[PDB]
Amino acid sequence: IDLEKSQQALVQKRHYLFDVQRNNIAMALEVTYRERLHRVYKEIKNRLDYHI
Amino acid sequence: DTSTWFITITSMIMTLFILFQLKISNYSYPASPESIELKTQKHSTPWEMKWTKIYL
Repeated sequence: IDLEKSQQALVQKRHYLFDVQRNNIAMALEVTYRERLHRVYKEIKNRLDYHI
Repeated sequence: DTSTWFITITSMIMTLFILFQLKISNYSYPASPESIELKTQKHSTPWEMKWTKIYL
């Protein structure tokens, strides 16, 4: 009994953490694209603030 | 009485020690039965360790 569940324990463990590695890198590209759209507004706000 | 001459019994004693080494050789020791329970425990524990290594 204890070695039958030892089969099934590693097949629910592995598919959870192999999609966490999908989504831990998925957030790494959104927060570097959201900060790409935001920064290009910041360095054109400096010229909208300087000449006044 | 003080009997004599001895050519008798002593050749009929070593035929007897083919009998007594036949009967008493087929006996059973209670202790040997406690030894076979020990090796069955360590084998499945290593087999579970072979299953734990099949996990790890």
